[PDB]
Amino acid sequence: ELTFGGFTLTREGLLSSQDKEVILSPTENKILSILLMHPKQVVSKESLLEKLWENDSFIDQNTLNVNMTRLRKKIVPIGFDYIHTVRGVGYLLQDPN
Amino acid sequence: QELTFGGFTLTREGLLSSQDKEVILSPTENKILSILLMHPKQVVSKESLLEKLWENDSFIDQNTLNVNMTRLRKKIVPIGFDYIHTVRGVGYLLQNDP
Repeated sequence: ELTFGGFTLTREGLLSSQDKEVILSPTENKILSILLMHPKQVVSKESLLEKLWENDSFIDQNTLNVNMTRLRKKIVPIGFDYIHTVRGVGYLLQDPN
Repeated sequence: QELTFGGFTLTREGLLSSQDKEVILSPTENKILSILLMHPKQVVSKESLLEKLWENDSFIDQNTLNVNMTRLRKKIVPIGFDYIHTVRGVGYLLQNDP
């Protein structure tokens, strides 16, 4: 499993912490997985798309945009507010502490 | 992907796809179907399915299993995966497959 800040992501797409859970689609799962594998690193949109293709998610950039938005809307409510937008660059997974 | 049966493939992330159609399974639905896919053409009792779920990080009870099994079948039967058979009082059976 992938872990970050007390959250665990399972291969089937369960993200959980404490008594909180959300279920991620395969695309949402693969996006979050890539970020969890690169904590505290700025991941450009191009790099994220490349890594998705590496993992058999052959989506385009608008699909990536939509799924990133859906992902964040899903996981912020259970306390995973660690994905930051870097305007014009990409994303950064980082825990303020 | 890798588990496959009856023209369908199940990815680890929960995508069940045929040549024509696909559906996304919840983690519990994924685990249930995976257990049946790993025991094809075998009768799997409810007790056995439950313990195997409990041996793979699930925490549901029998009544929540029934709801999940109904929800699973309502997701996958419409895309042509009608291979889960109920055996009254016994359990479930995954089975040219008919």
